[PDB]
Amino acid sequence: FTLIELMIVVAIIGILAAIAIPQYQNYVARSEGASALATINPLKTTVEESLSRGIAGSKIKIGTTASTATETYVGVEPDANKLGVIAVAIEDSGAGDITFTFQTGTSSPKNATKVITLNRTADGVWACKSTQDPMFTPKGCDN
Amino acid sequence: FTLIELMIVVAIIGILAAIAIPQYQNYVARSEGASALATINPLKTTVEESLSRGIAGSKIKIGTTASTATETYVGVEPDANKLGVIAVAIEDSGAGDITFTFQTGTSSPKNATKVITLNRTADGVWACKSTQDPMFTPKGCDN
Amino acid sequence: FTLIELMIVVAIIGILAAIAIPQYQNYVARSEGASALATINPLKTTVEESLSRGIAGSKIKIGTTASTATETYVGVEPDANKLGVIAVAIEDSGAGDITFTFQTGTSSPKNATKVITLNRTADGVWACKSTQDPMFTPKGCDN
Amino acid sequence: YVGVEPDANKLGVIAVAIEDSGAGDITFTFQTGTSSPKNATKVITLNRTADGVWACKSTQDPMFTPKGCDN
Repeated sequence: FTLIELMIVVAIIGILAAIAIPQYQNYVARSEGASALATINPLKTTVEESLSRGIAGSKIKIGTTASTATETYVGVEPDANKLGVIAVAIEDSGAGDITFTFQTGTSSPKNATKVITLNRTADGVWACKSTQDPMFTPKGCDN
Repeated sequence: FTLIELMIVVAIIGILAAIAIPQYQNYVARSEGASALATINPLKTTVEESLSRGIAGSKIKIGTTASTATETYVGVEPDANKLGVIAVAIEDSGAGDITFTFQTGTSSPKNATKVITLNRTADGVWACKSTQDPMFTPKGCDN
Repeated sequence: FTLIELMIVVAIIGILAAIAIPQYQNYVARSEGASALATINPLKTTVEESLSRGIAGSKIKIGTTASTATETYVGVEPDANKLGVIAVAIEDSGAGDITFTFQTGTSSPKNATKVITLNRTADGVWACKSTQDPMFTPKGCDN
Repeated sequence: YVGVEPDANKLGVIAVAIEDSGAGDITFTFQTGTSSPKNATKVITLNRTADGVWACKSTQDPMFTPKGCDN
């Protein structure tokens, strides 16, 4: 062994120890929101079916407790998605809101304690809102 | 040659022979599970299609033996993924379970002999479970 | 200067001239295959899109000659990767094969003149094969 | 099979024995017929825990132990 090889190796080590690293948080922050809505959107179909068939609101709940000719139970647990929690509460007058609240022990720091919501007016119009940042909100709701 | 250069080279060799090395097993242990579910999830689409079209269960199998107007064969071999083996067995009553068992001759030591499963209730609800550690289980199932 | 220092230096030189060197060929032989498949896998998406949209096979080629409403040209040159050459030839009946042939003037000696292939059956099943050694074949194909 | 003989280095002998559970230890034992008197019959070792942590130890004197292990 000589000093030339060792010095060249030391120099190449320092050269390699210079690669830059860009940001990688917005990607996950957007992927979380792209999944939350994709998971909590289909419930509108069951809500509309239950409201148009004949049964009134309130009885519409979540979980996995079978179904009957009076109450409706969509086949998803309130904590099926480990990213957050889902909550539904349809009033007797048809108006209601299905909300998804991000959990702090699973979701990302930016999307922590944030809430998305889909509301149904009394006449029968579906709107949606969220509390996340503008760049992280999906391309289907406001803020 | 002198003793100064040789001693400096020997000292620099010992200095370089001190770089620490962190852990690198959890990465592969999690990547294996992230691929297992991603590979064995899409079969639910074919299962639901076969159960809703008209054909009964049981006949639903795996492999590559073409298809007809009675039996269904999803286009994947039982050992397509070298990490483990897939097994499906839908009962005549619709209830069934698609399982993925990790092999010992390919999978990692931690994820060896572990089994993931996706079950379909009689009424028509999809659940999933696994036997891996909590930190290695994907963010879509329990333990 | 004395003889003690010179003899000690000569002895330390011989001592240092005894470091062993392990093998380092399998690493590159496996890295080449890990890159070949990673580069030539995504073409299946474009193949399936072109076969399901409406246009027939044959017209599907490679290079960079723009696109139109009849022919498809995936944005990669036949020699984009300097490790080998890519070749696609989809038949009119949908069946085809995308192959990657390693070049002798760039690839390693072990992975020289070897060929990987991804075939599409007539019914619509994707299989893959290779001609490399068992230990160098990726964990997604046979031999 | 790593491409090195168990006695490639004439200063000592190498020994590896990885258990089925992943835990193992790679050791280097200095020989008396080649190594120096001070570094005679001494053993260096690199151990791998079950979870996956690499540690190293030696039995040489403090001043002779390299700057990457304990004693």
